[PDB]
Amino acid sequence: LQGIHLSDLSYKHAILKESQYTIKRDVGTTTAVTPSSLQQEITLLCGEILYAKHADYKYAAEIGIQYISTALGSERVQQILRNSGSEVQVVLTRTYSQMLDIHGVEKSWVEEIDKEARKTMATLLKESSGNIPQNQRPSAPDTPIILLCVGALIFTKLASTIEVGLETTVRRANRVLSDALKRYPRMDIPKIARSFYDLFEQKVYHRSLFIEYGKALGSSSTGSKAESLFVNIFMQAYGAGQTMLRWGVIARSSNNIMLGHVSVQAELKQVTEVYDLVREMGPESGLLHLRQSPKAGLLSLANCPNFASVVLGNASGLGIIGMYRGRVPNTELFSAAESYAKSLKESNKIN
Amino acid sequence: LQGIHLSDLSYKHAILKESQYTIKRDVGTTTAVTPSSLQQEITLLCGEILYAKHADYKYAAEIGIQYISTALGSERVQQILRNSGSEVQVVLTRTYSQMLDIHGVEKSWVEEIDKEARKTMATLLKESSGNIPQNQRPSAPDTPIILLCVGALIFTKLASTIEVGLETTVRRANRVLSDALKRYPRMDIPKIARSFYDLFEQKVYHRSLFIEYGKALGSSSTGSKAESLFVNIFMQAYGAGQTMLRWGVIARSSNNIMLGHVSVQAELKQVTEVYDLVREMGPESGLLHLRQSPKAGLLSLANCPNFASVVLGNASGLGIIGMYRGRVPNTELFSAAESYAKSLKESNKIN
RNA sequence: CCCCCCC
RNA sequence: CCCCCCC
RNA sequence: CCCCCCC
Repeated sequence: LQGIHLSDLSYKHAILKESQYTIKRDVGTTTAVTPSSLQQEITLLCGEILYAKHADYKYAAEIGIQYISTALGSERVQQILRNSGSEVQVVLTRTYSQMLDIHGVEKSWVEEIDKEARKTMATLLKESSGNIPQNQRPSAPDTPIILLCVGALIFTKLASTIEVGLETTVRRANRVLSDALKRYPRMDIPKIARSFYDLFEQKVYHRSLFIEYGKALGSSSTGSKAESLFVNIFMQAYGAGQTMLRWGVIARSSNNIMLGHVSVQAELKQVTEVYDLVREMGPESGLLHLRQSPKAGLLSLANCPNFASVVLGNASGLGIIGMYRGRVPNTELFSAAESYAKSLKESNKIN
Repeated sequence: LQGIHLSDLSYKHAILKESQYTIKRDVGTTTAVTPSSLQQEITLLCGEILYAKHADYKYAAEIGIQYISTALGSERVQQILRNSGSEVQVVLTRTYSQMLDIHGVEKSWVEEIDKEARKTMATLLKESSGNIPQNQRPSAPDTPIILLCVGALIFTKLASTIEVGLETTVRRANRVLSDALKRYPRMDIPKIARSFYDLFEQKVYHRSLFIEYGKALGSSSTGSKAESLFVNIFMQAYGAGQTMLRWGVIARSSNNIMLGHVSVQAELKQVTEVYDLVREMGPESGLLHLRQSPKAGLLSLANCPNFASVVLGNASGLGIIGMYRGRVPNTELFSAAESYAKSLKESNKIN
C-alpha cells in the first residue's frame, strides 16, 4: 500500500508556478507618483492633513502613498507596479502656485485641506501664546510616517472585514499613536483609516507598493521612532490571512492529546503537505494574503475539517481564540479539545 | 515465478508518449481573439452582460474567453491554441461605431446586449436617487472575472453531465458569488452557465486556453478578490474526472481492513502501477480529463473491479460518496466495506 | 472559494 | 508597536 | 470506452 500516494497540493503549486505566460491587467489605467525631489513638500501635505479637522478625508491614503513614492523614487515605484503583475502607467506629479498637482487627486481637495490647516494654525497662534513646540507643527518630518502608521494599522486588517478593520484601527491607534495624538489633538483616525482601506481595496497593486516600503524601511540602518513603529506594525501584519497555520503550530507546541485521534492522524499527512508548501514558497509566503496573491488559498487548511476543529478547540481553551469568527466543522472535537486545553492551562506543572 | 511479469500500463503509456507524428485537427477553422489594447473596452462588455436581464445569452462564454485573450495577449493565445494540438487560426478583433466586432459573434447580439444594459441603466438612474456605488456599475474591473467565475464553476463540472453541471453551478454560485449577486441583482447564472458549457463542449481547445488563464492568474503576485476566487475554483477543478484515485488514497488513509482481502491484494499490483503512471506524468496529470486529453483513460481504475468496489464502499461508509453515480462492480465487498467504514466513523478512538 | 481574534 | 535598572 | 458527489 506504499505506492497508493497522490501528492495533489505539490502538483497544484507546480502547475501554478511553472507558467510561461504573464497575466495582463489594468492596461488602460494610470496612477500618480511623486519624485523624491518633492519630498520636503509632500511631508508638509502629509502633516497638513493631521492637525486640522477636515470635512473630507477622501485622498489621505493617496497622500501617504505619495510619500512612499518619494521615499522609494518614481522609477522604483513604476518598476514595482510593473513587476506586481499590473501594467498601470505612473503619471508624475507637478507643482503650481506652492502646492502639488497630484494625478487623480482634485486640486480643490488639496486646496481645501491646506486652507483648513492654515486657518487652524492661525487660530492656534492668535489665541495661544505663540509657543508652538518643534513637534506640533505640520512641517514635522515624522508626520508622513504617522499617516502611513494609520495606513499600516488598517493594513494589518485587510484579511478581516471593513467594520472590524476600522474598529481595530481606532482602538489600536488610540494607544499605539498616543504620542502623535498628544502632539496633534485633532486627528481623525476613523476617516483616515476609511480612506486607506478604500485605497487598498480599489488599487491592489498599492499593497505591493506598501509592502516594498516596509522592506525599504526595515532594511535601513537608522530611523526615527515613527519609522520604527511603522516597521513594528508592518511585521505584525506578516502572517495575515493565515492564522490557522499559526494556531496549528501553537497546538503542536501545546502537545494536545487529541492530535492523536484517528481522523486527525488521517489528515496530518496533507496538513504536513501544506506546511511543506509553506516552506517551499519560503519568506514571501506570509505576504500572500496581504498582496491578495491568487496563489494564496493553496495554504488553506479548509480541506482538513477535523484538524481545523481540533486546532480551533485548542486555541479556544488557551484563550487565544478571542472572538475569532471562523467556522468549526466538527463540534465534538472542538469541545473536547477546548476542555483539554483549559485543563492544561489551569494546571501548573514544572519540570 | 518472479519472471512472469508483464507491465502493460507502462507499455501503453510508452507507446502513447513516444510518437514522432503530430495530429492535425480543425485545419480549416478559425476563432476570435481580442488584443490587450482593447481590454478596457472588453471589460465593459463583460460587465454589460451582468446587470441587465437579456433574452439571449448565447455568446457570453465567448466574451469571457475574449477577456482571457486580452489578459494573455493575442500572440500567446494563438501559440497556446497551436500547441494544444489544434490548428485553429486566430482572427483578430476590430472596433466600429464605440463597440467591438468579434469574429463569430453577430453584431446584432452585441448591440442588443448593449442596448438592453443602457436601458436598464437609464431606468435605475431615473427612478433611483442617482447614488450608484463604485462596485455596481458595469465598468467595474472585476466584472470580467465574475463572468469567468461562472465559467469556472461550470468548468469544474465538465466531467459530469450537463444537467448536473448546471444545477451545481447555480447552487454554488448563489453562495460563492453572493457579493456579485448583491452588486448585480439581475444576473442569470443558469443561462451564462449554459453558454459556457456549450463553448467548452464545442471548442475543446478553449479548455486549454482556459487552463492557461488559471496558470497565468495563479502565478501573479497580486490580484483582486474576484481573481483569487477564480483561482480557488480553478484549483478545485484540478482532480476532475479522477475522483476514483482520490477516494482510493482516502481509503488507504482510512486503513480499511478489506484492503487485505485476496482479490484486492491481487489487483493492488496494477493499482500501484496506475498510481506510478500518475507520478510519471506528474503535475499535468490532473488536467488530463479537464482538457479531454485522449491520454486520459490510462488512469482509469475500471480494470480493477474489486478494488473499485472496496474504495466506493469505504467512501459510502465515510459519507464522502454523497450522490455519486458510478458503478459498483462487486456488491458484496461494497456493502461490507461500507459497513466497516460506518463502524470506524462512529467509534471515536484517540491515540 | 478563501479570510475573519489580540498586540 | 518596541524600549525602560546599575556601572 | 471513460467520467459521474460536496466545497
